[PDB]
Amino acid sequence: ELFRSEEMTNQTPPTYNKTNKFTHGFQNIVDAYGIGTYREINPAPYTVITFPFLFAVMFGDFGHGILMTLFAVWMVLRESRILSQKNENEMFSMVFSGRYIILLMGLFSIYTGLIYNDCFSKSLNIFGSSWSVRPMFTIGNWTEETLLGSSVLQLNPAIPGVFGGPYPFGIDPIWNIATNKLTFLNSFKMKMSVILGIIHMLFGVSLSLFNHIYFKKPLNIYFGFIPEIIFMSSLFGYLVILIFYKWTAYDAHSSRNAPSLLIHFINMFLFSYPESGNAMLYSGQKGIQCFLIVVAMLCVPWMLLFKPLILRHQYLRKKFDFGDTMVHQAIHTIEYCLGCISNTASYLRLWALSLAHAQLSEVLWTMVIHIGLHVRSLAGGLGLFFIFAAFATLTVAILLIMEGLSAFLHALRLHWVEFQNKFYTGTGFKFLPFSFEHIRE
Amino acid sequence: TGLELLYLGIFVAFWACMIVVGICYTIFDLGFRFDVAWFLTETSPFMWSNLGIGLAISLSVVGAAWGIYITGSSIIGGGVKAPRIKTKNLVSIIFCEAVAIYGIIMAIVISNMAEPFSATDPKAIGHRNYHAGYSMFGAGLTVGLSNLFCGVCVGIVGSGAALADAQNPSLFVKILIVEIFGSAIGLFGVIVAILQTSRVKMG
Amino acid sequence: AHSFALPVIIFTTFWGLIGIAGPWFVPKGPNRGVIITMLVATAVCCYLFWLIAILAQLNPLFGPQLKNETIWYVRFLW
Amino acid sequence: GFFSPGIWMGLLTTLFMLFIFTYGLHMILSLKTMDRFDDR
Amino acid sequence: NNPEYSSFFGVMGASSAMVFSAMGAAYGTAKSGTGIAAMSVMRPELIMKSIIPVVMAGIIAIYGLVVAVLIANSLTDGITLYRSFLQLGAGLSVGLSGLAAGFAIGIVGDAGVRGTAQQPRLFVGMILILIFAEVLGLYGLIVALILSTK
Amino acid sequence: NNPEYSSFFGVMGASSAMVFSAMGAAYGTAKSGTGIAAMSVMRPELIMKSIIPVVMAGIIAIYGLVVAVLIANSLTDGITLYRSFLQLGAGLSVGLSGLAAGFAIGIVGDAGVRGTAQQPRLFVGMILILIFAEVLGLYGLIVALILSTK
Amino acid sequence: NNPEYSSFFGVMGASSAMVFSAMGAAYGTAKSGTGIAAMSVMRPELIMKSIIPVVMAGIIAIYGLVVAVLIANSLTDGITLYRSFLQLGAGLSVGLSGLAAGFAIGIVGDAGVRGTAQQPRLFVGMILILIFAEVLGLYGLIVALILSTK
Amino acid sequence: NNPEYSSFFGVMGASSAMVFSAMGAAYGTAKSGTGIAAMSVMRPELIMKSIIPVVMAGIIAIYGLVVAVLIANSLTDGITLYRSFLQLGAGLSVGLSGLAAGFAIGIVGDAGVRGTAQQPRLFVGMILILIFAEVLGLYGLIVALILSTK
Amino acid sequence: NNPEYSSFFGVMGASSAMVFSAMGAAYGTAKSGTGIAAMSVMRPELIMKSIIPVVMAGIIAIYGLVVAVLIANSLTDGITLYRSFLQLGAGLSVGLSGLAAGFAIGIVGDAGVRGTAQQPRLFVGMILILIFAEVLGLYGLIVALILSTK
Amino acid sequence: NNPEYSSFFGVMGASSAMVFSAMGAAYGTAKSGTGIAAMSVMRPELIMKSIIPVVMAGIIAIYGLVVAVLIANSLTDGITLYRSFLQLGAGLSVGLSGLAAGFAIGIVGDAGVRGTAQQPRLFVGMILILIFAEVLGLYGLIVALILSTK
Amino acid sequence: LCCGPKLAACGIVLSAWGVIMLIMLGIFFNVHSLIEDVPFTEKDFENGPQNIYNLYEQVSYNCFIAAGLYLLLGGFSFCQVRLN
Amino acid sequence: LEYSVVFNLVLWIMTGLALAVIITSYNIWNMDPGYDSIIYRMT
Repeated sequence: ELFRSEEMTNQTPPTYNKTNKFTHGFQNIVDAYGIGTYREINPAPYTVITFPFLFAVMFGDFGHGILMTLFAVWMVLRESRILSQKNENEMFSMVFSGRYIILLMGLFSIYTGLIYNDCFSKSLNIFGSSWSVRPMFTIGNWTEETLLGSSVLQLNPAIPGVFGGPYPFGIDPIWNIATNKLTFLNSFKMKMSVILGIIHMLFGVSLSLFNHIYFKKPLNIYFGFIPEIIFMSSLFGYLVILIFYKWTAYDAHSSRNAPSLLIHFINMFLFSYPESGNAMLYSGQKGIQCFLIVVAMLCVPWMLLFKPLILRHQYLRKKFDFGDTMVHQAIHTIEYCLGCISNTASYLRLWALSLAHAQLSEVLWTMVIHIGLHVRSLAGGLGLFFIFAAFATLTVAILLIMEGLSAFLHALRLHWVEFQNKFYTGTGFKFLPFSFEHIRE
Repeated sequence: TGLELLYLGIFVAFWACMIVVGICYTIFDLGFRFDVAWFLTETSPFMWSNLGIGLAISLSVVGAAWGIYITGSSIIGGGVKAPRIKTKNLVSIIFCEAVAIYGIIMAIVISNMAEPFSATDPKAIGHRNYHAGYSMFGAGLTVGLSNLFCGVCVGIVGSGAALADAQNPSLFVKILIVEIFGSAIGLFGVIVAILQTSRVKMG
Repeated sequence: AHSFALPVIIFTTFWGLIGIAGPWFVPKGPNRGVIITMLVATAVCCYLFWLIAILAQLNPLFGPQLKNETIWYVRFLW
Repeated sequence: GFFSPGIWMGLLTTLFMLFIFTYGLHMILSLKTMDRFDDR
Repeated sequence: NNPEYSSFFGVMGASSAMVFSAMGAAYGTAKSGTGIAAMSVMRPELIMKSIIPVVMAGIIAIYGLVVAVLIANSLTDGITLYRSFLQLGAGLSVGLSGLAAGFAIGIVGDAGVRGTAQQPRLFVGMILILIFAEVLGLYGLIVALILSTK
Repeated sequence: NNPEYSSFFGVMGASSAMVFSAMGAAYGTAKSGTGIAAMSVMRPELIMKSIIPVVMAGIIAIYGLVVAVLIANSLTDGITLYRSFLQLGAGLSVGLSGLAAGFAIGIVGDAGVRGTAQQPRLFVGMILILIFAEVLGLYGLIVALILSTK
Repeated sequence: NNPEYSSFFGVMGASSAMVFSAMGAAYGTAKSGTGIAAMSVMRPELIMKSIIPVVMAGIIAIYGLVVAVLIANSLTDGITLYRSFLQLGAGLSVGLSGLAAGFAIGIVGDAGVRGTAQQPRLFVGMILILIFAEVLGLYGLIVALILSTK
Repeated sequence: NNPEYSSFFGVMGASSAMVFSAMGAAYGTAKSGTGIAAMSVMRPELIMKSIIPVVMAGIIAIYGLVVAVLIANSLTDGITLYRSFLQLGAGLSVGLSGLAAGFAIGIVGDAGVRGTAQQPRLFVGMILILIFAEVLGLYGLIVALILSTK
Repeated sequence: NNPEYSSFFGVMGASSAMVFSAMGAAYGTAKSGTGIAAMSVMRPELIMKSIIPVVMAGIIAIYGLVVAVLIANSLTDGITLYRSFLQLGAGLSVGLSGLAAGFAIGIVGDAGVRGTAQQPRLFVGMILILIFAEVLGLYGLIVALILSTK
Repeated sequence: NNPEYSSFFGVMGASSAMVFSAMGAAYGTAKSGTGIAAMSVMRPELIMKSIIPVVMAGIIAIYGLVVAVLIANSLTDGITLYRSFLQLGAGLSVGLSGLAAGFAIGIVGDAGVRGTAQQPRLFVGMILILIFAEVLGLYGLIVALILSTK
Repeated sequence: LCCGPKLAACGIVLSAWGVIMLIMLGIFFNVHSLIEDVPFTEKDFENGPQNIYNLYEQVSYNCFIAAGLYLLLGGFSFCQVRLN
Repeated sequence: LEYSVVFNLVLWIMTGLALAVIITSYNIWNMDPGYDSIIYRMT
């Protein structure tokens, strides 16, 4: 059961979407892109959660997530005073109208920040950090290493026989103070963004099946949905499976010359299958790699030209610009196939913005508040006062406002372009009933 | 034309001096004092690699960025009387980002091959490292410039698309075919850059 | 020391039940469809987000590179 | 010799970024304001 | 054992990342301010909305600040050159990328401000086009960040 | 043995071939697309006939790809330099020749569309001229293919 | 043991920071003053507010003075060169960034000041935009201060 | 017995010959096609005669192909250098001379084609002048053929 | 132990300090004088007030004169090079900074005087703006003095 | 024991001083004569007073002659180089400074003389401004005299 | 002083932020006497775990001093907005 | 000895400074007086 527009009273009706005090804002950001086709699947019920989630990934900051909610709460607490007043300031009105959107966005931002364990670059210690056993580090032929340590860092080895075990929840806090967090955690977020982006696209495509059923267009799935989803699954879902496989299949025991999923993915597409010199993820992978790419090609004829071909077949038997229809379908096929590749890149914004934010938080902390601390008691305390006040100011000016606004826009971009374009198609008319709008006049 | 005159004067003097110096080295029968092999070997492959990487990413976004505002201005202007334009003609910008994406992917894949040498005296050191260095430089340059010019093309074409659609909604779809060629041109550069670095090793 | 199996069981059950059984335990008001959508959409997105974070850190190839002062401190902290 | 490895490599990177600076400055200098405003 | 001059390339990276980004953001700001001043006379109610291109340009300036500081905090004396070229590439990569971004911001914003005042339905499109340029600038930042660990 | 740096020139060839051919195709394509859009507003019935110039441009792009791929696959570390110079020449030959051809493609297609816009009988003539530009692109490709095999 | 002529880079830094910052402030000052002279003849009551671009231009100049002095007081004869590279980077970072800001100040000042006379509600909008240009200048100062003591 | 890199000059010859000739033919073709498209609208019946300047341009392109191939066949590794200079001279001689000829072909065709439409008696004069341009192109071919076999 | 040629840099400093500041003051003087002539025809009563930018221009030239002399009185054959670089930087700092101020002086003087001709209330605002240009000139002098005495 | 060709720099000084001074005076003379020729048509009675800009302009050429000869008087073969640098700096200082003054004289003379006929009260202001340009030229002479004798 | 009730309210919010965050910082170090490990250590850090406990106590002291200043600031701003 | 250093320094230092003068002279040479007010009548 999906939400669809209401019937209006054999002409194309306007699109009527019932909204309430909370969901109205979400419908508007959908309508800002366009008015949906009559009886189209309304994306808004999914936006209510999907968009805050994409923001929370882009804005995965536990500390700012709280501040963000508090801002929204302030507006809600004055809800009765703001509504029953004059509001000539349109920017205030807009954020007020979106106050329930902002609150939710903060709610998920806290969730994601908590798992990332970053609250103004602060980790969340649950007493579960057991990544390594330092006492055993020194036993492993490291005697008085802290003397040389004065000029070195020294990276903690994997599988020394004494380390291991995951952090109970989220990323082990120890990475928050590491010099190589920029490879361990950056890689994870890279893979996460790809996985989430692909899933989101597949969801949007799955919704197209329901739309194809509602309008009784069997052909739109026989040569559309089916070969399109086959293309995407065989290439993009396979990649996702490999990512999880790598995490679960190989340990540090093979870290040297460990298989690289990027290279295998490229070699997959190119049918490059070296006999030796590069370790494979699993035996027979080359056969699977070749199989999937060939099948992806085999589905293309359906999506590329068979739709106008069968329409010509059925048309002439029942009796349509065949050439023009070929042009339309060929362009559509290119957009879908090429767009999936491009769209995957689009969802790298989740990584790019999450990283960019993390860089702002780490640098803003380190180069502002950290320097305000000093071994001298009174000077340190008083310095923290003035430095913190400026620090909090910068956190608001840079992250809570500007970056929160950027992540808002970028997550909204993903909704409009990559998600909606899989099922939310066509246009409708504005629903404008008679109403007693002139209440104040 | 004050700036064009400056650019020309510098251009002419730059090459005119090179001609005089080059011919003089020949005339005075210098022992190949200007040794190209020397320049290529002393110049660290690290610069060539990192330069090509920066070019691959930097040139590609410049192209996209160029085309975006070319088509942005046309859309915004025309859209005053035809607001429908934003519904469909935004795809021209998608093509522009897509050209940047082509280069962006290669820029990362190429940079993923960058490694230290622990090398000193080039004599019999890094034979393969010089090949890989120059190849990475070329591949980066190849894709960078190719995407640069593609982005300009797509912008010019998208501008016509917006101006056409404002007056006749039936023209949009047919025109899309031209931008697709523009994108294909950039992909061709990607194919070559892939081949150029298909068999390289660093370190 | 921790195993991965237990974290997965605890949080997988939590979000699974919410996304599967949750819809059965929902107010019957006009927003029921929205609340059910919330319960299911939230559980799926939240579970997957977390699952990657905890799964991705299994079988690590390397540990953190720490500054000297921290390395010493941990000896007597963890 | 006239040039060292160091000097030459430095000049090569200097010119590349100088061209970037020139490009940016070029378009910045070729920037005009309005002669008059449309209306009150 | 460190090739001399090795630190020279690195320092230039931090500088370029900031300077080129400021040039881009400044260009976009200058272009927007011109269009804003002309538009706002007839429709002052749009003055607040018209700032967006400028805020976006400001983001470009931050993009550059992040790399310039990241590199600066990564400079040492005994630089092994390999690291230095990575820093120089990072600086140049984000610099030119931000510069181009800022130009797109400025040019589009100027037209967008006038177009929106004449046709408010163009407001969303204005933001969208600027949004794509900001995304392109982000790429410039990310690649500069990636090089820091290579 | 095989001296260092010898591959440098062959790399420049493979790169030059692709870039200059891309330049040619991009110019011819952008110019043709401009003229086509301008005509189609006045009369859409000629649009299909006016497409060929755009493909003609793409041909220059392929020309360049064919040689750039041929060289790029031929590139190795142990290059005897002679082969690199042949690659350099082949790369430049096809790229720069395709550039000239693509320019002609652009100018002739753009003018051709305006000509046909007023008088459709010009179609055949305009295509024949573009055939000469395709021949110019071929000649470049021919020489480049010959050089790569020496 | 220290490389010779190592002071050259640091000295160029101190001078570069001051000169480029003066160039930026000078442009913004000259452009704003032109708008002020053209504006205030009609609206003399605004003569004491239209100076702001010019004041903010002076900030760019100070930003440069602070670093240029900071660098000069940091120079000696036996410089290890490394430090000199940092000094030049800091000098250029603030100078060229201030220059970019100076352009923003100038263009925005002119457009804003004249626009303000046409529409006094623009006054605050002008300041906000000019505030963004000042923030862009600040970023250069921040990096220069980070490098100059690194 | 021979010096290194001696083959460099030869490959530059073969490439230069083809590239300049394509540039010459391309210019003449582009200008001729523009004039043809503009003229034929008023006088469509002349479309089958006004093509000639374009053929003249193709001759410049062949001129280049002939020498470029003739040089290419004479390219070896053990080149005596002397021969390479002759090959480079031959390549440049025909290419640059054909470039000059193609320019004239373009300008003369452009003016002549339109002049012919307004004056049918000009047809003979136009062809004669184009014959002179072909003669100018041949002179370059003659010298290049002499040098390549010297 | 003294590097030969070392004194070359210090001498160029003394010259640059005067030459660049002279160019600035000359520009400001000529630019203001032109506006003054225009004013006086309209109304001569202000002729003794519009001279101020020109007098101020002279102050900037003095700035340069002072440093150039201070450097010249600090030149020696047995120069330690370190001091030579400081003198070069000091000369450039004041010269180029005064140059920027000189152009600023001329532009604002011309605009201010021409405006004042129509609006006498502009005089006070003009003075303040010219004061900012004088402040910009001083900053260069200050740094140059700090460096020359370092 | 002196370096070879040490006089080279001092000789360039003597020449440069005269050449740049003539350039300055010539520019001012050409512009002043142009304004005089245009002015005196309307008010021939001012043809005599209007010459002053040209007479003042000659003072620049004199300055150059004085220094150029002062340097020549001190040219020998056994020059310690240091003395040669001083001579070159002094020559450039007065020459290029005189060039700056020449611009000022010419521009002010043109506008001033023409303005004077339109406004006889401008005469005194014109003279005063020209006096400032002469002072700017003298500053060059002063530095050259101090520097060339150091 | 009035200063404007809009700015007094902002000061109250910043003051609350300051007191809450600074006290929290001192506590975290006092309990884990830690991942952050940012107490402003010396470079010549010796093998003395007690030095980490001692510096962490110093951080708590300094943080509470900063909070005390925010308590004074919040108090003053409180009266301003109430009286305005 | 160290020729490459003095050479590099002097060449690029004098070249940049010389150009700064050349451009400044250009900008001064072509100062626009406005060609108005009284110029139209003298012309």
